[PDB]
Amino acid sequence: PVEFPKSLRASSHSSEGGTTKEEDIYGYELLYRSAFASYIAPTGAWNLVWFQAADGSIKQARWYGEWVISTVLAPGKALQGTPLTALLWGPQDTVRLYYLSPQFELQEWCWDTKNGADNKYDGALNAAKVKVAPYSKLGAVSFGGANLRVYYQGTNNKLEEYTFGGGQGWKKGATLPGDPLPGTYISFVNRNKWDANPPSIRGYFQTVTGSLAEQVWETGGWRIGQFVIPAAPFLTPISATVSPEKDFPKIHVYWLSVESTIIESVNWHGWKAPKQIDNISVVKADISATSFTRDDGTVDVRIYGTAQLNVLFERIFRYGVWEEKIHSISVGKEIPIEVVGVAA
Amino acid sequence: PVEFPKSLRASSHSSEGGTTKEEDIYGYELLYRSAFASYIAPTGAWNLVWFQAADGSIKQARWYGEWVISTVLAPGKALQGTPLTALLWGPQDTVRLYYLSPQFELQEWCWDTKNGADNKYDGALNAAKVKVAPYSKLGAVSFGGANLRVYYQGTNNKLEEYTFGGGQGWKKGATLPGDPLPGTYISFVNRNKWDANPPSIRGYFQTVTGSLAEQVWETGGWRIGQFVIPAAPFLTPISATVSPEKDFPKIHVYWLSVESTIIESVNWHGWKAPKQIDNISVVKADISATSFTRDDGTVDVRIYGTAQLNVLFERIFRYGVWEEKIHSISVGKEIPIEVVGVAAAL
Ligand SMILES: CO[C@@H]1O[C@@H](C)[C@@H](O)[C@@H](O)[C@@H]1O
Ligand SMILES: CO[C@@H]1O[C@@H](C)[C@@H](O)[C@@H](O)[C@@H]1O
Ligand SMILES: CO[C@@H]1O[C@@H](C)[C@@H](O)[C@@H](O)[C@@H]1O
Ligand SMILES: CO[C@@H]1O[C@@H](C)[C@@H](O)[C@@H](O)[C@@H]1O
Ligand SMILES: CO[C@@H]1O[C@@H](C)[C@@H](O)[C@@H](O)[C@@H]1O
Ligand SMILES: CO[C@@H]1O[C@@H](C)[C@@H](O)[C@@H](O)[C@@H]1O
Repeated sequence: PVEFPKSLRASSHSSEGGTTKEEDIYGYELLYRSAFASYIAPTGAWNLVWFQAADGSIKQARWYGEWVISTVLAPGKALQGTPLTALLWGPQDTVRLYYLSPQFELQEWCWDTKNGADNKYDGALNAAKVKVAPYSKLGAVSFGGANLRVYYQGTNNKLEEYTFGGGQGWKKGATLPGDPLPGTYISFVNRNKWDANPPSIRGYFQTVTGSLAEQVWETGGWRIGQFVIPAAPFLTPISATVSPEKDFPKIHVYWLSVESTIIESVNWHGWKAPKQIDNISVVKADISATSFTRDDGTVDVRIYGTAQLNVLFERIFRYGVWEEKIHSISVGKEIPIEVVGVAA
Repeated sequence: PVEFPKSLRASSHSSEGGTTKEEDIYGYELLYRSAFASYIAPTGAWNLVWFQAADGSIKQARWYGEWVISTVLAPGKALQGTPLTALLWGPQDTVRLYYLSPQFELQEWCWDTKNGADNKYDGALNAAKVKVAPYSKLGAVSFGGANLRVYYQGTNNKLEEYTFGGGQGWKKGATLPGDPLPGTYISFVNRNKWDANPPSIRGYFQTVTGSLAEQVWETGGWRIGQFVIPAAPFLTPISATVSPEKDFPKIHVYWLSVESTIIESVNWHGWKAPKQIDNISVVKADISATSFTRDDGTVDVRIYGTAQLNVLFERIFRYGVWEEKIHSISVGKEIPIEVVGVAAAL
């Protein structure tokens, strides 16, 4: 068997006090510690997830009655271990996926379906040849339709912005305040509606002290926000999502604890105390959260990431509860392995 | 501060029962979880270590009175996150470094220094365009001078061999027995002297059950060896090295515990019980061990890898003891970060 810390739970079927003996799955055609991007349709009618396969291609999992896997970027287009982040607007007929080339330049994949089209192509961002820090992660928001903002870590480790819209093409945007940890995960959201202008932007990242911090944009410029977590694991994965709950934006910020369990902090008329959403230890690796608002004004959340041993998980917050059944999305060949809990 | 499990020790200055509050170093120009290759000179006169920088280049650290850092492969030569393994013979004037291209093909870097040379160049292996499983690790041994064997994981997850020597060029070699874990770390050693023929080859890897296992080559062919660890962490780093102790090959095999502490098994007139060499938790990431025999008959060991938070460590076994001073080799810009030991999630 493989050995696992006895005090941690590897799966939903692990014993209540930790792992004793169980079977878990190794999906070896998923890149170990793959990045993830995702977007659930604002209607909730379908789901999109993107990930990196072991062969380096970027693939897509789409749920529409059932999960279907496809390849969107051939092997060689993306850095091995590229970050990923996605945009969806129109309200839901135009998709952009951002990633890094093997030369650490920002890249954009475009999928247009407006008016029955089905066009997939390399976006104009590629031609700006924007070199980033080689360990940079990626965030992005959209507003007013096709006004786009891409967030990255520059070669001097500051967080940087690239902008698109209003006929200007891609141009360098703001240099953000704060002192980001080199290689920090980053996640940016827009609290205002996809077709609204101006946006209301929040980004989440880890500072050089290890704390978690917040970027704020409102009319008037960029500011460091009130969201402060004094200590977090080194290079903890971070992902945030926002959707209106009872007509007010509900920000969900997720990161990993020292036990590699998912911690959630909610902003909705103020910040709520952080809370562990479940006590199952995921693989310390990228997570991706997305959300939508139902007809009665409640907000659903999905989180994608890597579970033991190398499985694409989907955690579901629906009708006000985290579902104890954690879904898995098969992306290729798999082998089952016995896992035994071992103490120090 | 950054949070670290309270029951683990992040460095040698951590408190005795685990981490309380301390300062640690993040070297951010070292690729996080870099691969490592290494070789100490058989005379012990100098050390070589290879690693991947954050920008994807492959760099070398060379100790000869002091550490000197150089770049040996420019950005774009290697897969980001490439495995690394090195050979040294002549007894110590010919170096080869194996890595993967961004297209998952075996690549070879050559450094020849015999007779005053300083020649660095791409090897003939590159032109063979050998495609490997994209998560393949790499091992290698040499014998009879320039007879070379490179070990990798094929697309069907079996361990495979490529051969060089005897005027034949690079050719496909054996398919090895056993059922290797996809993406297993692998480490191969030659128990016989560099100029001797036949060799005596041992390889260490992790199986689909999670156990650790051993490949054996002697005259007659390959077989599965008697070294068995029934359970180990998923995709645990593995590194082995061998050097003669009292005219008998002494194999050291290293892997990580669930606490990410380094475990050692020795083979020297039989396998000894596995034992933790120290209780400091390294980053769960590639390690590289090398060894040589002093002219008094005793075997020194060096181990390189990633320590908290991201620094290149050197652990030293010298004159029969693991030295308490665990060195760090700076490879670029660094920032100090405060680390606090934390018991629960919140
Ligand atoms: C029409 O241009 C395409 O769509 C825009 C919204 C941008 O994503 C641009 O980079 C892309 O090439
Ligand atoms: C109006 O200002 C522009 O758009 C805002 C939404 C921000 O992206 C800002 O950095 C940018 O300069
Ligand atoms: C007004 O406060 C700002 O906006 C809120 C929605 C939060 O993002 C808060 O952390 C931030 O400082
Ligand atoms: C002279 O040839 C060089 O040395 C041999 C030992 C091999 O490493 C070969 O691939 C390399 O090109
Ligand atoms: C003589 O046989 C060749 O040399 C041995 C040392 C092994 O490398 C074997 O796989 C190879 O076929
Ligand atoms: C003869 O036995 C073989 O050689 C020994 C040196 C060990 O490597 C052992 O595990 C292996 O089975």
